[PDB]
Amino acid sequence: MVIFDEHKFRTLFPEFADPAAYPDVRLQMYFDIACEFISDRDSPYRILNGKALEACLYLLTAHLLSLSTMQVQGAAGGGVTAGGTQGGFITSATVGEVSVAKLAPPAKNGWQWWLSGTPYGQELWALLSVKAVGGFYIGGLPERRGFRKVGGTFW
Amino acid sequence: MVIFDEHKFRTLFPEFADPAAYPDVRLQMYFDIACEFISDRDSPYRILNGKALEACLYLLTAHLLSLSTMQVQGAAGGGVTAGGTQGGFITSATVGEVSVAKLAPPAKNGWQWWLSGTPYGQELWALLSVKAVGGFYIGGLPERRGFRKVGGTFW
Amino acid sequence: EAPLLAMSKRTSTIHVDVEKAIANEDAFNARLAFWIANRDNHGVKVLGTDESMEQFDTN
Amino acid sequence: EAPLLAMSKRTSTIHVDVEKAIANEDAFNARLAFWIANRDNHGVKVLGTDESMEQFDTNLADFDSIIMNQYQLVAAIAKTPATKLLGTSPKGFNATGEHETISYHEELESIQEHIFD
Amino acid sequence: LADFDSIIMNQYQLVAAIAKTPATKLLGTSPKGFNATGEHETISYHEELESIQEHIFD
Amino acid sequence: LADFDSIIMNQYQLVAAIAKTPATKLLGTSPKGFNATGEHETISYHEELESIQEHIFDPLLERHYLLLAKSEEIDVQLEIVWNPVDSTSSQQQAELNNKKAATDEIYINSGVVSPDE
Amino acid sequence: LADFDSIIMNQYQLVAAIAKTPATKLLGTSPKGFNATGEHETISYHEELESIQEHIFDPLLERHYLLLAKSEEIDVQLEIVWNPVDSTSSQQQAELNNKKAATDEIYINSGVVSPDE
Amino acid sequence: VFGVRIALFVVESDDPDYYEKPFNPDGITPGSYKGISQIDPYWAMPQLTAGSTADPSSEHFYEPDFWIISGKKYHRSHLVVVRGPQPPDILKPTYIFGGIPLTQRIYERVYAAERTAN
Amino acid sequence: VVPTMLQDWYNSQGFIGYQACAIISQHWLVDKACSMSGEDAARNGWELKSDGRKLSDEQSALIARRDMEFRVKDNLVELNRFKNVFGVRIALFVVESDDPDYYEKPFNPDGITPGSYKGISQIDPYWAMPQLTAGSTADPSSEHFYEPDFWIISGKKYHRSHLVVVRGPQPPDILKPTYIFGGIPLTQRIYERVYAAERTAN
Amino acid sequence: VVPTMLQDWYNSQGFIGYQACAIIS
Repeated sequence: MVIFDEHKFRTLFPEFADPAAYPDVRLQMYFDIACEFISDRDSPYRILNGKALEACLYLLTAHLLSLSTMQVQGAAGGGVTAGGTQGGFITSATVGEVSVAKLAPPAKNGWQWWLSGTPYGQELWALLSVKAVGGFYIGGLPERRGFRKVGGTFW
Repeated sequence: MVIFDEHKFRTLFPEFADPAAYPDVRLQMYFDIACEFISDRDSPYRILNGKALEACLYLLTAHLLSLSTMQVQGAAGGGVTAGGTQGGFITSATVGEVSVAKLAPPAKNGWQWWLSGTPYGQELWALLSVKAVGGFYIGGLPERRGFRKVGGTFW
Repeated sequence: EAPLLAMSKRTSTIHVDVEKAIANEDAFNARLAFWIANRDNHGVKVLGTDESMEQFDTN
Repeated sequence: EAPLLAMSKRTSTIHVDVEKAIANEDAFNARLAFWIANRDNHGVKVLGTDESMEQFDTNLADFDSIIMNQYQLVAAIAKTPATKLLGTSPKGFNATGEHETISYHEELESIQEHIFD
Repeated sequence: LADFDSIIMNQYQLVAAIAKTPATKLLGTSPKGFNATGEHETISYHEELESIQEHIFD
Repeated sequence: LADFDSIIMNQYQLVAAIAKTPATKLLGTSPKGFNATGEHETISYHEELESIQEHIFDPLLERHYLLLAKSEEIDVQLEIVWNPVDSTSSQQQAELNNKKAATDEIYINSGVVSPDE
Repeated sequence: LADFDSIIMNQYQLVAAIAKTPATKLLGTSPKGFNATGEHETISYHEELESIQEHIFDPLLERHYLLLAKSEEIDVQLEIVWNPVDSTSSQQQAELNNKKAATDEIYINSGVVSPDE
Repeated sequence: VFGVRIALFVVESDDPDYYEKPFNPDGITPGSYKGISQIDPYWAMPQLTAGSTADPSSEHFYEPDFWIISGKKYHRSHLVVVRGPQPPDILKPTYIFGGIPLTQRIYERVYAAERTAN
Repeated sequence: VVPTMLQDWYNSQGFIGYQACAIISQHWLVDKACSMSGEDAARNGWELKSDGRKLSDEQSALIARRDMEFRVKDNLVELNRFKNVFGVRIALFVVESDDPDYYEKPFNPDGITPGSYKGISQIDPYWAMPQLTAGSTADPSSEHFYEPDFWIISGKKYHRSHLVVVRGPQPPDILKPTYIFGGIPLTQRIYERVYAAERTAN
Repeated sequence: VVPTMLQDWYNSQGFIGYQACAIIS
């Protein structure tokens, strides 16, 4: 379990600074929700250990809060439209004479696509990918330690 | 551990010169965050060692700070819009009669795609790629040192 | 010819980006010299993408 | 060349994103050192997408013919049977017989006796 | 791993060659594939090297 | 898994090599692929190693009889002779006895040894 | 499934090895691929291990005959001789008897042993 | 099994320092030979005299003249010692003046054979 | 001319040293190779004939008693074994005399003082030190050239004739001193081949 | 001279100990 405080989240994300706009209980609820996507079991053998794991959880809470404020604010004609507004990465946009076309993320999975939908989720995806190098190895015993080798090593 | 000073950072990135616009604690916090992505454990056997590792870390803090100041400034109507503004590399842009179409980076992974969003991250990615040659060889004992060879080598 | 060719029987190679190895040229060849010195059938060689290793042997 | 190459017979290689590996490079080396230490034919290795981990091995069945052909030639210069020098007949060669025993016991040894005379 | 036996039993045969002692005496039997040890090896060991050791003892 | 048997019965042959004892005695039979055990191994074990063990035993029996005979009331010292160690079958023993009887008959008829010997 | 037989019979051969009993006696026949059981294994089992078991039995029979003879009304102490254990066939037994009879005839004719022996 | 074995012929005499003098065939006191015993190496302690350690030319060099078994020190001549392949002199004390043990010769090879058969 | 690569491949088979030989001799393969060579030759024993038909039975019993007390078979087996292990073995026949400089003069069959033959000893090469005289070093034509006239074992210098020396394959003269005037050791002949065989078996 | 790797490979085969011999027997 990881305890979540308002202060670190608010200084991390200055956009989420108004308590009236973003109550404490809302942030706490989204932290309990984000605990499901990333388990907050802190262990020293985990690749996400300590401050990296807390940063990942905080980034996901920012992701969920951004989706929630998208839904509540809207806006179609002064409120929330029917079926809400969907996330996802804006590949290309055009307002007036201004047009922007951005490179698409290599989202090969629904989780990666949902993460890339928002910039906080993009940072979370980058952190997870950069920590996801190599892999694990389950099972197996030190079989080689019973056989002699060069230089009198592991006789 | 690598200590983060502000003189080197502010002379290296002149756009981050104003303390009022970019406080001390903000830069320190983003350095602590960047330590999570790139481990600052300095060793003489690492591929990233000394000044290369320090430059990599500083470039990552510049990347994070640029994204955060983009979030804070916005701007939609004088503030931050709902859900923030996403990063990524602008492949093509068009303003008025002017149009630009840039080459897309070979972003085969979410970490690389997120790095390509800002030029600080682009420089960091370039440094990582130019340092990534060959690889590592973990395990394996000098078995060849017990067998005689040409010219009386390693009898 | 059979002993002399048997000396150069196996010709394992590696396809590393030479234009990037050029920039360092000392850490890279030091690392590969360490690999060749400690070559064994239990150690594993990490090598990035766009690298193919590949090996030939003679009959 | 057969023992020394047999030492480096198998040359398994793993395709890890090295530019990601350098970023930490301590936990990565620790994890793979743990794998190499507890390598076994029952444990399973997890490695992400865009990762191959190919394996190469060498064929050493033809070294014995070369070795025993050269030792047989050593006996050929020495004018002494390979049974006497190498301790036995070399690989695949016909078992030593009456012809070789009369070629060694009678010919060369009588030459050595006339040298001693 | 079918080709390791040839290497092992060639190197042990070479050990016997150095020792001037039959592989039957050293290794306990003739090595892999090699022709069964016979009258030639018995007269090469029992008569030659042991007479050498005897004139050393003399 | 076809290549495991060769390794197994190479290592058991090596164990026999350490023990200086035939794989027929230790493993119960000759190992896989190896030439069938013969007169060479039979004389290498039955005649050589048993003789080594017997000359190791000889100090023990010598001192035991020195401290048995001389300690008790005797008149003449003692000496030990070792039985042959071949453990050959009944038919081979009968053939051995018949050949020795033929030698005895030849010697007696030629007038070398008396039937008392 | 072609390679399972080698594993199964390699393990049964090791069971026989630990039991110090031939695989012909335990498994009922020689295992897969192994050389046919021969004179070496028959002398290794019939003569060695069974003589060990007979010398293990000897304290039991010796104390039994002590406590039988001396306890009952007897005059002379007792000793035990062990029958040969080869269990050879009837043809082989007849050949054995014929060869022994030839030895007897040779010795009697040469005047070594009387027909009473 | 071990590197060396010691066989001690137990015999009774009036002198409590009997196992101190070199063994003599005349010191019998008839009807005294009670039997023999075999003593494991860890129950014994070889002791080397200065005369048996100072002179390489001596035929008893690095040959334990006494063996402390249970407090008392039995002389070399009184007991019969059987030893292994007799390692060279410079590392003879490293084997406690015994021999090279067949367990040392085959504890790794036996393990390898069993695990491969396993 | 011999090439440089072949020349320094052959030159590298130098004398490893007595300490290295003793350390390597612990291995089973080299021990067995040095052991079951002269031991099998010594197994069958010998017989004594003399000028006469048969030695008198009391003399034969005395000879058997003295041989058992001197453990001749074990000594000669160990002699061959360690002669194979090291390059050279020295056997010194211990005998008592009044003169404290007895082991200085050349050995004489008359200098007995009967009832003085106490036994034999075998001296390892590192416990000895060969000593060469100017007459045994100056003249290549001399039949004792590069043959140690004396052997310092424990301070005193035993003469060559007093002791029996068994040596290996007798290396050539220019590098005979490099072997301490001994022989080529079978441990030096098989410490690499044995390692290769055992590692391949491993 | 003997190499370091062959030298300590041969030197590692020291006396295991009487307790080790008994427990392995």
